[PDB]
Amino acid sequence: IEKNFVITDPRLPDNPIIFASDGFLELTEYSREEILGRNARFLQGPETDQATVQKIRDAIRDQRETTVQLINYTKSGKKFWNLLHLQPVRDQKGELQYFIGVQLDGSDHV
Ligand SMILES: Cc1cc2nc3c(=O)[nH]c(=O)nc-3n(C[C@H](O)[C@H](O)[C@H](O)COP(=O)(O)O)c2cc1C
Repeated sequence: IEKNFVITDPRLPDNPIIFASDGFLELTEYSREEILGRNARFLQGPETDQATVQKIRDAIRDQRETTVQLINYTKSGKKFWNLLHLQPVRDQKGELQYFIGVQLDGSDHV
């Protein structure tokens, strides 16, 4: 059902994006080559609430699922409310392997 998402590898320095879906590319206006290997915080900007960023950081540290809403920015500077859902992905041994993040732009752009 989920069309905008990325997968990150927390076993690599700074938990970089290793896969971005076409929907994510379309939402954010970036090309794959522009975002593969980067941490997803490039979506954040001036009006992104630091309290919420902290909550994300905590859930990642604790390796648990969370959902937050925060201001993000497309490549051209456009703001949207991202309802962001994060899910840890463990391997067959129960060791953290990836995180999946699903982005939903809850902003009516009519
Ligand atoms: C899988 C995944 C997807 C993420 N997607 C977003 C996102 O869409 N927008 C956003 O602002 N942060 C996103 N983040 C959060 C940032 O990557 C980072 O974890 C957050 O800013 C907290 O860490 P920091 O204080 O080092 O910046 C995502 C994190 C993960 C693991």
